[PDB]
Amino acid sequence: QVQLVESGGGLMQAGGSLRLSCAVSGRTFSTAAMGWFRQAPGKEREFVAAIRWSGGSAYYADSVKGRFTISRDKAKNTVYLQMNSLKYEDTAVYYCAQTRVTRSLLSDYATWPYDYWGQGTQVTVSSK
Amino acid sequence: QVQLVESGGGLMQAGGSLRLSCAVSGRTFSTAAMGWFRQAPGKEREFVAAIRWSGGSAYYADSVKGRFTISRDKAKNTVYLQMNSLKYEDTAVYYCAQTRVTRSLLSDYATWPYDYWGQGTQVTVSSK
Amino acid sequence: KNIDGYFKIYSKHTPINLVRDLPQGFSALEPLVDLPIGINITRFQTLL
Amino acid sequence: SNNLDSKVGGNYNYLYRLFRKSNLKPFERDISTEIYQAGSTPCNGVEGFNCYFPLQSYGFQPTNGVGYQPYRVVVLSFELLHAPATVCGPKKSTNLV
Ligand SMILES: *[C@@H]1O[C@H](CO)[C@@H](O)[C@H](O)[C@H]1NC(C)=O
Repeated sequence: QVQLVESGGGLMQAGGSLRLSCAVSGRTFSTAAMGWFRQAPGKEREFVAAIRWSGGSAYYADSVKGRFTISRDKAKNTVYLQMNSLKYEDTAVYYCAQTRVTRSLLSDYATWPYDYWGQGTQVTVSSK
Repeated sequence: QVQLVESGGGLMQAGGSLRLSCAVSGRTFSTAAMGWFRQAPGKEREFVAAIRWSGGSAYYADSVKGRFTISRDKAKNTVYLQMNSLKYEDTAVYYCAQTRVTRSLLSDYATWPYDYWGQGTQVTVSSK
Repeated sequence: KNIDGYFKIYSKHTPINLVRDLPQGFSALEPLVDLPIGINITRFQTLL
Repeated sequence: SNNLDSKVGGNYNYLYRLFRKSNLKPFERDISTEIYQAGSTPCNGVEGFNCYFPLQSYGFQPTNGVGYQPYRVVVLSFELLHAPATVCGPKKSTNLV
């Protein structure tokens, strides 16, 4: 059992920056990898970024690559999403997720069902 | 060289019975043991039951044990699979198989590559 | 003694009345402890 | 050990090494978690293309196929050395006459 709490969402102008946090509580020794997903109103959920808990290595979807940085603090039990150069497409509800599952191929974490989800935090990108 | 022809598959309700036959033709003096295997759509092949041609002793996988009876007719050159108390999991294509190989440990026949295969017969177990 | 990888301990307790001089007497030491160690021993130190 | 090492949702506590530069020697134990360099590019402890984590979990669910169900295995290896044989069998007695 773990519970996930997102924070740091809100309004920002296109070309600007935002920092999402997600705090893990419960059986945290069981975290293998973490992910961020997003879902705009009326369109399906979409993988954003994943990080392996040991090692810290990151996988990103093509739409965010070079704009977004996933990172973790093992000590503080928290995953971060540094969103820079915000765009139209970024507007959505963002969910963090945890899996207890070790996959060799980091890319697996794009498609692999996660074990627990946050309630979500809203991001909204203003029109110039 | 031998050829194997399964028969007696089809539709039956869960908790009911079915009898698969498999007729051996070709160099039948060469049969050491026979086996039944099954394969549901989209899952890997699975060992069901084996019989030693001389002696008639039977080995069964745990999933069918006490529900299924393997038996042989040396004279008529045919192996039978008596499927009783049919369940969800039983639904699959069933294959009979022959090996010309004598193994001391009957259990070997669960894991040991057989020499020839039938085309297969479909079994389907209705929902109550 | 350590022979064939067996540590062999032989022991006796006798009441004595001499402080400095090693007491003169005949005693036989009965075996008590045999250890299947197979450990090479070329040195040792006493613990007080 | 399906009854013990499987649970609803899948037990992923049991792992296995998926990649290695060479085969193991008899009774060799490799517990390293070094990022496997599949290609010519050094990984420098960073996963990515041709840079994989060497280990991977087992999917142990109670509903899994017997082939994929967990099995507990103990291998007994009998050391014989130039040292006293200390592991012996029971050597059963008979009545005295
Ligand atoms: C004990 O010491 C000798 C001399 O060094 C050596 O040849 C022998 O291999 C040693 N045996 C053990 C038990 O290590």
